[PDB]
Amino acid sequence: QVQLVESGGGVVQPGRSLRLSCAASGFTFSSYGMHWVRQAPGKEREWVAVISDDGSNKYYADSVKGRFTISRDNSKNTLYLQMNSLRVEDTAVYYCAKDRGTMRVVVYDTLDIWGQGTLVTVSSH
Amino acid sequence: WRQTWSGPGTTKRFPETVLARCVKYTEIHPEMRHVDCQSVWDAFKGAFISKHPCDITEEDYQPLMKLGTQTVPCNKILLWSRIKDLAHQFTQVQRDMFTLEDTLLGYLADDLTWCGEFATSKINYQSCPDWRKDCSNNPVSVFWKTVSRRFAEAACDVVHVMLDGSRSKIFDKDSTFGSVEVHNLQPEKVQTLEAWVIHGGREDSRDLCQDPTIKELESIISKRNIQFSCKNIYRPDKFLQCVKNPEDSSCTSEI
Ligand SMILES: [Cl-]
Ligand SMILES: [Mg+2]
Ligand code: NA
Repeated sequence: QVQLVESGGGVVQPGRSLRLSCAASGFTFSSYGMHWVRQAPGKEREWVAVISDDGSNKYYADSVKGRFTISRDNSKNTLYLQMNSLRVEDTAVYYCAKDRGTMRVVVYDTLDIWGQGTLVTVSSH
Repeated sequence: WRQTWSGPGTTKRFPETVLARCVKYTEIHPEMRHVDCQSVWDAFKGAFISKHPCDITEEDYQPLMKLGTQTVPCNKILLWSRIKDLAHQFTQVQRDMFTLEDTLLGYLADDLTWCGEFATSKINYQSCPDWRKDCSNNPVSVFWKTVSRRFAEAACDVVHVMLDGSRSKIFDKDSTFGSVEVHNLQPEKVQTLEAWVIHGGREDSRDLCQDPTIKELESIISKRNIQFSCKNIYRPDKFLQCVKNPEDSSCTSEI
């Protein structure tokens, strides 16, 4: 029963903030690196951010750096993404994903477990 | 054998090389420096000189061990098996992490061979015991077994290991890693062993973390109440750059 459940997606106007949550269960959350990956409808998946098991490593796509913050609560087994200054181009389904390892040293391989994602829509109208 | 052995003899100019590389190391690493390089060579020569090169024990090396005491951050250790070049390149780019061969003692002995004779009190440059064909209790084999046990035993938090994904046995139970190191990782200290399986770089798109020998390593570590993690390095030619540039979009595409 290894599971990731994203929450917090909805419709917001440009300039605003939104916090996503990803609830982990069925594995020792506190021992794994965790990612955010997004996919705009009709477009290829885009890697967003990574956090090491201990939170010492936080890295971000150039496209979100300075606007998004990744964080984790190992006691609540929850990963977060704090998105600020949202842009229309940030519209996408946001997925959390479990690293095979710790990401104390950042080594990119296939991610084993994915959530179902949460759609975030940034639109004026 | 008795006075004629199957293995290469003491490295030419062994005594000069040990002292030379001891001075270069103790200059470059002032946190030590208290160390006397003439004194360490005396402790090292003393371990095997005028002894039978098949009757050497860990105790012979205790003098050397005490003079070479060094605490390496326990949370920054890299173990490795058969992939020597990339392991050492990695600690050259990620300069807070250490292999055995980045410590004073490992640095002294790396790529060197040495032995003596039962009484001649001279170093034997002609031949030295081969582990397989001659005897396991030889100056070189006993040195590496002792320093490797201590190095693994000290490791804490997340320990990494680099393995050669191009070998028939990616994890080799009979390697120093498989025999000594893995059985000296303490679960009271170690949360995770994370393996990096380095692909030969041509075409091996297979998930080598599913190799039967990696499943064996996983079972050993799991039984020690340590978490086993495993990842593939498909592109060794991009590995060092990606470790230092984790936000480069050509690196993250590997997910
Ligand atoms: Cl042992
Ligand atoms: Mg080995
Ligand atoms: Na040392």
